[PDB]
Amino acid sequence: DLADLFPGFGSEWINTSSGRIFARVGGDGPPLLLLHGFPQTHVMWHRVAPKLAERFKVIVADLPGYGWSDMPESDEQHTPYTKRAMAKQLIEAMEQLGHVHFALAGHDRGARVSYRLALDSPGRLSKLAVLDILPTYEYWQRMNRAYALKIYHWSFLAQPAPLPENLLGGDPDFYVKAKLASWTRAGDLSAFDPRAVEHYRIAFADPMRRHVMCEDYRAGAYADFEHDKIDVEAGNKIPVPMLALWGASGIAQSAATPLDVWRKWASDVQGAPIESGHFLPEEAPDQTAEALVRFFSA
Amino acid sequence: LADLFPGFGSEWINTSSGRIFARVGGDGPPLLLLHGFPQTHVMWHRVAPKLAERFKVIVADLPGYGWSDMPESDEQHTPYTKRAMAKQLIEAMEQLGHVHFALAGHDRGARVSYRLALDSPGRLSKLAVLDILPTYEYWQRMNRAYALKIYHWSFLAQPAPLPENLLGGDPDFYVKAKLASWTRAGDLSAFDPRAVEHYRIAFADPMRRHVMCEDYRAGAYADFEHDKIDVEAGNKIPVPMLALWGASGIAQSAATPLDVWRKWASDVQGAPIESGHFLPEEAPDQTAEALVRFFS
Repeated sequence: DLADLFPGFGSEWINTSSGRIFARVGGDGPPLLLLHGFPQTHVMWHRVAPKLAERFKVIVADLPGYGWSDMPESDEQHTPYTKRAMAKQLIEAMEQLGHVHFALAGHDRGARVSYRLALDSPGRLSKLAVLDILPTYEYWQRMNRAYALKIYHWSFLAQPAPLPENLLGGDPDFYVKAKLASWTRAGDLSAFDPRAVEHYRIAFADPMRRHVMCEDYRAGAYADFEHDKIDVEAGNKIPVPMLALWGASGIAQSAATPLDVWRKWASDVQGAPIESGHFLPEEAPDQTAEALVRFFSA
Repeated sequence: LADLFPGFGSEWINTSSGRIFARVGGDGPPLLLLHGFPQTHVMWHRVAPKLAERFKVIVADLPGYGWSDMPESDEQHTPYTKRAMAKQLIEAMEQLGHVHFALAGHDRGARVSYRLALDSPGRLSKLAVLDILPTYEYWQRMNRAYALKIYHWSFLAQPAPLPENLLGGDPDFYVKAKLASWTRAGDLSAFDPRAVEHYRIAFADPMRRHVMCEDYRAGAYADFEHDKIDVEAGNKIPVPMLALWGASGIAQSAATPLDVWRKWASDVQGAPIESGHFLPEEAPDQTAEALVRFFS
């Protein structure tokens, strides 16, 4: 009873070696892959992907393990939910469609996959936009009292299983709603289309989906940080022209000035704040869409 | 619920903020023992009888914990700040005629204890803190490693009712998880099952969990600000003090505890105990030994 929020978009179940990636696919022109983050699914793009689809073949995919994508079984190192792995799996998915070179915009966890993709396999990306993130390394390196309080869930969801899972399972609805709400500008759910919230809530209702989210966060604390650490200590920069968009009241701007940070990671980065909380494409769809269209159309 | 303090009486000590529950036994100089999170006074059940051979031992539930009353909190978590708990415990000791006493605290109770020593050092003959560094030091050393290790310092201090609602998701699991994961063994085998039942029952009460959260909210806000002012004015604890910490405890995950405490205390003695976080229960003999030696 989940709404179809991408009227006119097709649906694809893309097989990869790590499981099927679900995607809505619409538009035509150059391929643009949109990746959501937590605690969301591909439908968070539903307000901007139509605009995007006027100019691009828009592929709106659920991350590995999220939404209707399959859930690779994780391991002690949370390997399939490391951004490196997810990027490789999304690269595979895109190859299934014939897209070996594509534009990529990610938000939140999807943005982490995206900049990791761009570090690991920059030849896959024409351009990269990341929405309301700094690299995982930067969040962890900026993890002082103020920021540990702000993004407590980085520590909490990365606790060994089954601790987050057990607590999240008592009232999953509360938690997904709380995160959605608290990272918006308003502090409530009013930015979101209720039909979109239903998608998030239903995804969150599945204990396996929750586990995957924790795995994602577990990777975010461990391997993802390690991978980032290697690159930043090696001076490895993303060579792909990139856009860093962040919400003026989003999470990234709370750790540090986002463009300063990103210029350390990317040799060709432009940046813009958007008056918005974390959920740029739902809180600020027009502004987001326009920034992405302008960037990817250059 | 077992009586783990045979021969101790049980007193309800009135204060202006509510009743403090305490087991009291022994005779001789008063020694107040304060537990921490997520426990209650019975955490002292293995060490208290040895202390009671030489001291009047008051084994108190912190304000809001165990069987002590829960003062209503406020937007600043005032009653659950260590300053406010210290004040309430001083008042409770005064009700017993104890205006000058020895104090040992573990975890949250040790935070009350050193804040007590900073605020009202005339109240204390000697002080022992078990497996803590000052709250300021945990937050100042906040980084990736410590954020993951003491994630609950950020989690429990999130605004209500988020931790409350989460904790309510599986309270029996959480408290056993807290207890197990901070031990050397990594399971509950160091605890007396009857003590665990005490811990489980207190944590089963949502209002009790709320207070624990209020304590941690205090830990993140007011307690840190109070500590900062002492750091920034150079105030040191002038009370002879013993810092004990588990070789695999929380305190040493942040820094070398004795060198930390030397910054906070003029007269600090220190020793690592072969244990995780729950010194009196994992390492009852070594812990009691050190406390007796120190306080006598």
